[PDB]
Amino acid sequence: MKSIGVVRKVDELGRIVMPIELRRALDIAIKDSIEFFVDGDKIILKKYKPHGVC
Amino acid sequence: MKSIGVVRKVDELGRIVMPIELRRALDIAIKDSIEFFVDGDKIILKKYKPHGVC
Repeated sequence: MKSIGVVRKVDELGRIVMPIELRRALDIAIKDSIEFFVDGDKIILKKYKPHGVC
Repeated sequence: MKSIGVVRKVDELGRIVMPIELRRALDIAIKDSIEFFVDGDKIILKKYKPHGVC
């Protein structure tokens, strides 16, 4: 349980379902963009257009 | 372009493809578990078993 409190299960490759809350968080309309940043063990998802830490 | 440097496009609902590097960062084999935490505009993914910040 977290802020979103949702855990996903990798398909088989690594594909999972990100929440509308992620689409809402960033800017995602139907595909838009989500680029990830790895931190220690964790993964950081953010849209491409909004330049953040990289 | 970031640590992983990979950006995804949502399918339609919110599903995208997370990298092997995510399975490797955490501890995902084929499905395992990835729970996300939303922070400001961004999303924070980590395995369920290892209880980090929540």
